[PDB]
Amino acid sequence: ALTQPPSVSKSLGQSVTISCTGTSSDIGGYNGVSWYQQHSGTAPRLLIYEVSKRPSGVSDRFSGSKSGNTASLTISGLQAEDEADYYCGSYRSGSTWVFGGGTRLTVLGQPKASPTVTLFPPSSEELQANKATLVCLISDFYPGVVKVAWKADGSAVNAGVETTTPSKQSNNKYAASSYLSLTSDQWKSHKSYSCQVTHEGSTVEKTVAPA
Amino acid sequence: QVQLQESGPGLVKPSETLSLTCAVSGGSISDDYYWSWIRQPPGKGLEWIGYIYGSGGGTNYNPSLKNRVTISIDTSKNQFSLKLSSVTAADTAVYYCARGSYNIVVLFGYYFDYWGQGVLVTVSSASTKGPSVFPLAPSSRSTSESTAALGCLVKDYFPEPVTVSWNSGSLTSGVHTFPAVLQSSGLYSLSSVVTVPSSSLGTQTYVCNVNHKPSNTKVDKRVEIKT
Ligand SMILES: [Cl-]
Repeated sequence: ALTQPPSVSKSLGQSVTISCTGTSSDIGGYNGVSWYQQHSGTAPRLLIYEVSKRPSGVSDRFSGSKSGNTASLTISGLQAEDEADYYCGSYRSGSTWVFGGGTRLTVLGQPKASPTVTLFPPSSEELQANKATLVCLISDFYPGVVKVAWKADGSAVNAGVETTTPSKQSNNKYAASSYLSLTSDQWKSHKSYSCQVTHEGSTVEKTVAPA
Repeated sequence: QVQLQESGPGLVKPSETLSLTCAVSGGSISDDYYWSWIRQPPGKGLEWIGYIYGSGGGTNYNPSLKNRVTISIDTSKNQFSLKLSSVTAADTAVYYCARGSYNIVVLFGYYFDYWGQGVLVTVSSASTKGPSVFPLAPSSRSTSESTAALGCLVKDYFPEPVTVSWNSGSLTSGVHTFPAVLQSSGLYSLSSVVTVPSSSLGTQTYVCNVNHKPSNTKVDKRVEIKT
């Protein structure tokens, strides 16, 4: 299709240029390339149209150009907010449309942040259904990588765990959650369960008990 | 102002037909636009599906799908729609509608200035399941002085998505709804928590409003101290 690098990485405050290589039937056939920003879980947003034009409300940090059959998006003064997938697209001769494959932008240099860990025990009502779910909510950390270890009376629990891939919060730090699915009998047969979250060499351990 | 609003089932059985609609407000579907559909399979890029032209109704589709695609306009209702027949798991994707705007096509082509919110359509033979909602009783230890965290667990639903609000949308500050986890069972679970003043506990009621449109289910779960 239109060819973009799978990823680019730059540090805070730097500029980055993303290329988009097409053909003389699209990028080189028209002054018609457009660029889109897409944050995870939301619709693409138009940044640039007709190669270099910006809609009102789009920051002047975004600019576009082309040379021959290759278009380029440049982003100056990189901020954490700019992390996203970027897509070029163009009309193509014969009344069709083509997108580039997308480029994921990573912005480095952001401050480290330790996770907040919130651990809830099972509810009375879930227990009546002979089930017990322990809910370990992990928030406000950077970079977006954590390791979770569950314990029952201090011994490692491996079965019944599901942990999500971290996702960015509105404040550009990350959140994740881990669930331990047990039977009610399992829950009641231990003195305590623990969710231990390790990040950048430090660990936060929270414990709950049947009480 | 121009808004594109998508609707349609988020669960389609294999070999059946996917149908979505895009309701336009702030402008006429009859105007000179390329009313377009675009999709995004999980972890893949945007893919053009096709368009219908507002002033005449002419269509053109992606040849990879031209066999299976129909795009239509309903002038009353001010809408356009997508039908994709004989679907397979390859058709699982977020589907977007968008407005293609142009000046002189042969010189500048056109571009997508307004977009629908996107609808996830899952192609699966698995059946719809509504969630079970459980309270997560207040816990003070991990929050600021004079506050506590409370929440609700939304367990075992399919397909995505679930949305959560608190006290009918009247409580918004301090709310954090986490992305869903996928279980080996094929069912999803998520949690939503809110941080509230410890002072308010016992007097102020806290209810999480859980909406699972795919099962036409809503649960309003009151969250209180454990007894
Ligand atoms: Cl906690």
